[PDB]
Amino acid sequence: ARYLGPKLKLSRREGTDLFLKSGVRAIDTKCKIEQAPGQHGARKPRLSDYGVQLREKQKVRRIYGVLERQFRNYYKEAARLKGNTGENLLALLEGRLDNVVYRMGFGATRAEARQLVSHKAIMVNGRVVNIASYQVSPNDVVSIREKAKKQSRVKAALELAEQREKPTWLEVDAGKMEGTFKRKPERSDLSADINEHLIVELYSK
Amino acid sequence: ANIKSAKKRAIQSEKARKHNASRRSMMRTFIKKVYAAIEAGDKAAAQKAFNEMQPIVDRQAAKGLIHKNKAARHKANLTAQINKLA
Amino acid sequence: AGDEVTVVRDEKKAREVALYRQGKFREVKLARQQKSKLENMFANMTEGEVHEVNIVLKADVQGSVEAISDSLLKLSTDEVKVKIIGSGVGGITETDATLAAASNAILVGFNVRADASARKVIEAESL
Amino acid sequence: KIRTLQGRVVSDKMEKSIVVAIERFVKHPIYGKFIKRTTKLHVHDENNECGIGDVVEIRECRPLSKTKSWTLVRVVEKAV
Amino acid sequence: MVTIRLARHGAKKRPFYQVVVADSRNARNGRFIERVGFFNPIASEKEEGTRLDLDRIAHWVGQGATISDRVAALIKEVNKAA
RNA sequence: AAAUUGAAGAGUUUGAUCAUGGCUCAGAUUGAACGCUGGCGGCAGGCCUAACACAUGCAAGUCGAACGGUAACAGGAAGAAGCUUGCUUCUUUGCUGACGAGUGGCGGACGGGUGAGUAAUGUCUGGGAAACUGCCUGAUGGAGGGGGAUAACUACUGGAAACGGUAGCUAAUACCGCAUAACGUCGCAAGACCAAAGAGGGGGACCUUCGGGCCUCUUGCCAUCGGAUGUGCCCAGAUGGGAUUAGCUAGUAGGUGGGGUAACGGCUCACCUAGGCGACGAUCCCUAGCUGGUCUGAGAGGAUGACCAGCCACACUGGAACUGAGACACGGUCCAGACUCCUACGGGAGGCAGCAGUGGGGAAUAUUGCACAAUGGGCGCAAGCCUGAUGCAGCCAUGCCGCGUGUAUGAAGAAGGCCUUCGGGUUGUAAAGUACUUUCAGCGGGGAGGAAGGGAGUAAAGUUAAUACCUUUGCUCAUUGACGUUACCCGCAGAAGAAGCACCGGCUAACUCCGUGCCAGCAGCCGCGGUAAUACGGAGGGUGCAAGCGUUAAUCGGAAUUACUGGGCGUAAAGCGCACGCAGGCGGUUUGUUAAGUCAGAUGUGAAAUCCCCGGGCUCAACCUGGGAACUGCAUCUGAUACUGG
Repeated sequence: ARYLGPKLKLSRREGTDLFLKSGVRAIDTKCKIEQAPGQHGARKPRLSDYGVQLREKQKVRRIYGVLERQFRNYYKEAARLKGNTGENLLALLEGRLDNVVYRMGFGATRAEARQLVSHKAIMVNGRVVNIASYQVSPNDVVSIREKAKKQSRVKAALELAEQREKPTWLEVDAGKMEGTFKRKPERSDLSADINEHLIVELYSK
Repeated sequence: ANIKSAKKRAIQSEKARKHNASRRSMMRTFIKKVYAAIEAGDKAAAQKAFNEMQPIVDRQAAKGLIHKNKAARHKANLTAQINKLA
Repeated sequence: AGDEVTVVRDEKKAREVALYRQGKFREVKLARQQKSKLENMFANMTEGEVHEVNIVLKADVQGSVEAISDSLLKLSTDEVKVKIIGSGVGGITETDATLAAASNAILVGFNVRADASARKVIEAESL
Repeated sequence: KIRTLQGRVVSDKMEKSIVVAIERFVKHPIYGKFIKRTTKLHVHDENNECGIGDVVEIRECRPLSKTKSWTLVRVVEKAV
Repeated sequence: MVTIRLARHGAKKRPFYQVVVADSRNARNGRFIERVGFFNPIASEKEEGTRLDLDRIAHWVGQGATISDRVAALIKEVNKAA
């Protein structure tokens, strides 16, 4: 139910950094970042219209750690919801607990944050939530529970976090290891070389 | 029958059947006497017979052997015809 | 007909084991099938014994079908070869009567009765 | 409260009965054209006052025969 | 006769009852005449959990409808609540 | 506030083209199966085939507060004794807590199963009038005085069994007279006529035949008029196909009268009239349970009727009625048929389309489980008893949803493999190493909720002669969970036990080498294979999915490819060889009228669930749930009169 294999392969295939490692290292010193995996990585894909749509959807999925079934269901919900579907898809992803745990800096990666969640190290409103896809709401307070507070992963995670751009819609107290999901992120909060409308196109045909 | 009470019910329903049959046969007899008088043209015999019949079609109604409406028609019908002749 | 029987705590744990024994028994079944056919090392029989008789057997008891078949292979000779096809655990069935329909054979049982669906097939075609 | 039908007399042969035809236009469920449909009713005509071709007003009542559950209310137009 | 009782809906281990007026012979979750309340035994009790149209319940009693042991309890409980 | 605010195209005829036209693909969906693989959980689903046949258990009982009663076990007792003098065992007696068998009452018409039959004594929508209706309910009165029986039992007797035969004998809320009898039935009226039953709980003077009287309350019984629920009946529209089926019909269509039903009715019979149905599809033939809804589609449609709910029909096959408020009875009766079982040979017995289970058929569909704790049904004043309804558990990846199978760091980037122009590229931060986490599975510890009630006491009110009893409502005490090792929480051990499947020529995301050589083989469509095959088969690499993945089957979509929305017929499939013409469709222009079509409004109905919208509850989700909106439909009334019809 989770992708467990090599991670930089995914970045290499999509042509971009997917933040699947902590960021302690320039990614180009860990892999040949600008070349696809495999014997024929140097080869260029003269890539069909379907192809660009597929790869964009894969990219987003691989960023958030979501497999097809759940992600399709995410599209369905984005569509049902009011307002722009493409933007609704990203709101839903960005509201996941494993994700939010990552953005408050409690985990070096979404993979690490997910493990924190699954392993009962995260509370929401002082209540233990251990499922990664838990949808987090405005004004919620997610926190590292007392016993998980001395984990060195978390301190390192918060350090790296302090060096990333700081997300607007979250208020994080690094000392308490608690943080507040102030509001749903706008579209403008999220990276601009994500092409949701391509993903929207892939799932309407 | 297979079930204990099913057996008992068949026994009771047979008893009731022979009870009802007996009273029902009696009743129709007393109804038939009236129609027979009518068909012979006698007011008195037919009125007399109607008077014997009345209390028993009424009673068998009260006793559930027949419904009230049946008792009534019989009285209505015979009364109609006997009057129409004398 | 006989074997070692062992009880287990849970059935789910014993499902894979039971299916495992089937795989081995099936693998050797196809193994013994390939050998006997390839053993002749020729496209046909070297002589005129090719004429054979087929039989279909279903016995009510499992102990007999393995035991009497061994005695049924004793009467076999070089001239006329007899072979058993589709030994049954009991009674008779549609696919059994169908088995005797494809290849002409006698349908016999140590002890058996005809099913309602079995009579219709046997009475219709000549058997 | 006087529910009623209007139609014309297609048969007056029977003793104290009549056959009345009620005709109406109906939108076709699939192809939209408006189609004529007819409903023939066995109706009671005590006194046989209804002539064939007459236009008559009828009402629904209890069963009067195996096929009659309607009786005459009054004649409207006659002998065209 | 006509009775007022609980038809058990909800899910396995999470009972949820629909209070209904019905001919007592019909199945518990089958044909009913009128729905008249509900009863959640698993309500958090932080908010609601038991709602009865007492006006229609009484109307039906007035016409001889009987009442479950469990509905007879709910009614005394709800009458106490307010 | 919101609540249908939604719609894609690709390959393939040709040397190439445009058109025509079929085939094929991308999508959703499934009660699925098979092949490979397979960790946990929540919720759902699970004989689609043979309405084939079924061993065994269980699935309908209950009331001693209707009745005679004791045979079991349980005490109790004058009196027998265990006697070691208060502990007792048996002989006895229903004395009573109870209770086998019996009469009696209520239930066996519900609940549960199936879809064979049925194109209509069906269903859906909407209306009618001639009716009955147990239990529950409001109203008003009865509940008087008698009689003959009978099961049980006793004696004698026949049977292998099933089950009988004689004569005794006895009870009742069993059964029948007699009285009483109207706001009941018949009748214009005068009049005439119809019923019943007791049983318990407690008790003050009072007293006897010590049974009770009598006092009191509960409950059942009878009558009549209502309510509520259920059911029967009637009309209209709609609800499959076929003309290689065009005529059909004697109870037939109607009328009169008698009979009949709970009730209208050719329901039935006699007589009379000669009708009734049919091209707006009768008759005949084929097929089929109908609906809410389900799947698909932007919609209009198309397909469909498991699981949930409503109606119908059936209960081995054909027929029949008896009992009853209700049945022509799913575990009742009778006859006939098919079939099976028992037998001491003479005779008997049964009907899983209830729940498990078996054989058979099949590509294929589960355990001969636990519990009445909860909801609900039957009986009972109750306690309670019964409940394969139901709640649960087992089995299966069948589906949906959730989670895991680790996280981070880790380079000249090892070995091995693979490609290479031998420079190197790749597998690949992948692995090893380094720290780090412990969900789930394992193991110990603790521990919600589903529980409302019911039981003893107590107190107050209504009762009443009464503080009894009864009933209601408060109080305390001790109690009731099949699931269950529950949900959930804490602790321990270690990355430890948890990854496979299909694909990579174009459509279509993913390319190379070796082997083969029109072979072996692939193939949804085009089309691959005779020496460079990205198409066969293996490998390395890659793509897509992931506890699944593929293949097959199946509906709709794309298919504007049955075209109502939404197409065509000169040469592509398609104008009858030509004309006349009935039915039918359509019909110039003016006025008046009508108001069926059409339009408007109002009212009722359109079950709930489902779908959709906004909320609420399970850690999330599936799932459960509140309210709304929607059900685009039907019907009645009242209007409007331009258009269509008269």
